[PDB]
Amino acid sequence: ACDYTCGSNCYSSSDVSTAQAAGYKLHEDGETVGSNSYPKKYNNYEGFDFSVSSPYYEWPILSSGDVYSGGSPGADRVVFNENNQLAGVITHTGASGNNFVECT
Ligand SMILES: Nc1nc2c(ncn2[C@@H]2O[C@H](CO)[C@@H](O)[C@H]2OP(=O)(O)O)c(=O)[nH]1
Ligand SMILES: [Ca+2]
Repeated sequence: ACDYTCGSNCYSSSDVSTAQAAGYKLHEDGETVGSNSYPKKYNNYEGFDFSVSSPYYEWPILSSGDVYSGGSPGADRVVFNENNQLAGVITHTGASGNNFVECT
């Protein structure tokens, strides 16, 4: 079964955990990856009611299970905070434009 389902993508908790550990580490070293500079601040334009405190950073989670390292980031993102608490998994899939919806 899926712990998080983002459109057609299936993610297990381990998947989220491995992406999140990668995003935070980079967040801590003050480094970026890819043309869209990840991880980056997540602004909450959407106004989702996260259970963890802001500020928020987004990093891509890939359907292949590989850790993002450049090129296409895909539509899925793992959202974490300063304390490395998971806030949520979100996706551009099924969302208009560059908006996001939460993975279910
Ligand atoms: N929609 C949306 N995008 C954000 C937010 N914070 C940063 N972004 C990024 O800014 C762009 C302009 O909205 C979005 O595509 C997204 O980049 P990503 O596509 O690379 O994740 C946010 O709260 N909402
Ligand atoms: Ca997986």
